[PDB]
Amino acid sequence: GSFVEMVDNLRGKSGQGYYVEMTVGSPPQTLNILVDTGSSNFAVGAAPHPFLHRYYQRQLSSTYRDLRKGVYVPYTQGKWEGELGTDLVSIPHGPNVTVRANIAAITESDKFFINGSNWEGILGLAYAEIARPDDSLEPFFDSLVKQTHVPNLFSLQLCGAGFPLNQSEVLASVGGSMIIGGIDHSLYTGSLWYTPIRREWYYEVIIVRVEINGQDLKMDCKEYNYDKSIVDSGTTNLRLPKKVFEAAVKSIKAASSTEKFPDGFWLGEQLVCWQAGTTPWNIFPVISLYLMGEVTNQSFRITILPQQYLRPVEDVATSQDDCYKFAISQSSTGTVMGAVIMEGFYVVFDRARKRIGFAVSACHVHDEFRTAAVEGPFVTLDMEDCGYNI
Ligand SMILES: CCCN(CCC)C(=O)c1cc(C)cc(C(=O)N[C@@H](Cc2cc(F)cc(F)c2)[C@H](O)[C@H]2C[C@@H](Cc3ccccc3)CCN2)c1
Repeated sequence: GSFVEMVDNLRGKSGQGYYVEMTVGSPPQTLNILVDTGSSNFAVGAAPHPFLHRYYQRQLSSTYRDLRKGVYVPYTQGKWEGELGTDLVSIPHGPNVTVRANIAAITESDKFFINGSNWEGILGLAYAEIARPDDSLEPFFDSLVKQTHVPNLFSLQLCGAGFPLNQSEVLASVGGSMIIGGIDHSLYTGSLWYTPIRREWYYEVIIVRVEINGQDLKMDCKEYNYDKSIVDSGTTNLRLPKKVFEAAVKSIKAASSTEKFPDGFWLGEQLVCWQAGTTPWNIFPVISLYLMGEVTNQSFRITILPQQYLRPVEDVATSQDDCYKFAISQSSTGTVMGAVIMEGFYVVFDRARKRIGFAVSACHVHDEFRTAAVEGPFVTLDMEDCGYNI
């Protein structure tokens, strides 16, 4: 591991998001910031809010510059409105550099901030094409690269605990690593496999085959990427296109048929509980997603365990049972490889080479009988036809 200063710099959990500490302004104002590969705006609370115990105070920064422009960002979830400006930004446990970046000062929000998440802003790591108001508002990472010698690459190790973290525990626990400008080899086991970034807007990829316990879901591969497939640390669940979700759930139910679960469970709404330590991991199937490789006609697969797709939650009675929610949801906007999927892997966002790498995470949760995997190569034909065109 060659980036010790950035190892273990993340905190949080899949259900509330993973955040990194950052400073804004002069003198520096410390804020916790949501790491989001699914959007492209850097924004921070800048006014009192019931869920914020701190916020960006522009009048206290000598380096604050007002852009005299409003900004509106609607996510799938919530939304916020703010005021554009620029200021000096640093990452304490990151590259030892300070850059001038665009910052949206959040003045109004709805269903955006999360009670108890301990974060006060968001770091959109995707491309300018999806930045608001438009692509002229340079994303933070683009600024970082243009202004310094930091390599145009970052990598994420999101670490799920495999069990519930109470409010005090989640504040003291290491939630992962964001390596800015490199790849730290102590964060994964095995080899890194790369899939092409199809287009530079979201981190878009192409899925070419899906298996549930080795059984081919057998859908036209174009269905898996309808209307796109993205890697998104800012969304908890693995979200699948309506038709794919319906097929996947039918197959996961069939594989786990020795136990009957209520419809509310499969809807990702209600928790299921087992007596302490008795969770029947073995009755649930592994899920394999095959991704386009960098070599013509070649693919590789990433395999996740139910320890990734079943999300640990505290029992509504705080008892001693081990409880979970089904972390796979239907989508109307394409496949979203969310945080619960990223928890099984070390993910390399290699912007410079327009590719995303996957390797088994040194912190993925598993059991003595099964482990997550990244395996290849597989001969796969016509993978370009798996991509959706509007
Ligand atoms: C329930 C609260 C959020 N949450 C738990 C904690 C992560 C989720 O699992 C979740 C669920 C759904 C259905 C959507 C999003 C969602 O919209 N996430 C976005 C980031 C986010 C995190 C939060 F923490 C609260 C929020 F407002 C928002 C992400 O950028 C998402 C936005 C999408 C819409 C978009 C497109 C282009 C540009 C901007 C936004 C595109 C895919 N990425 C997030």
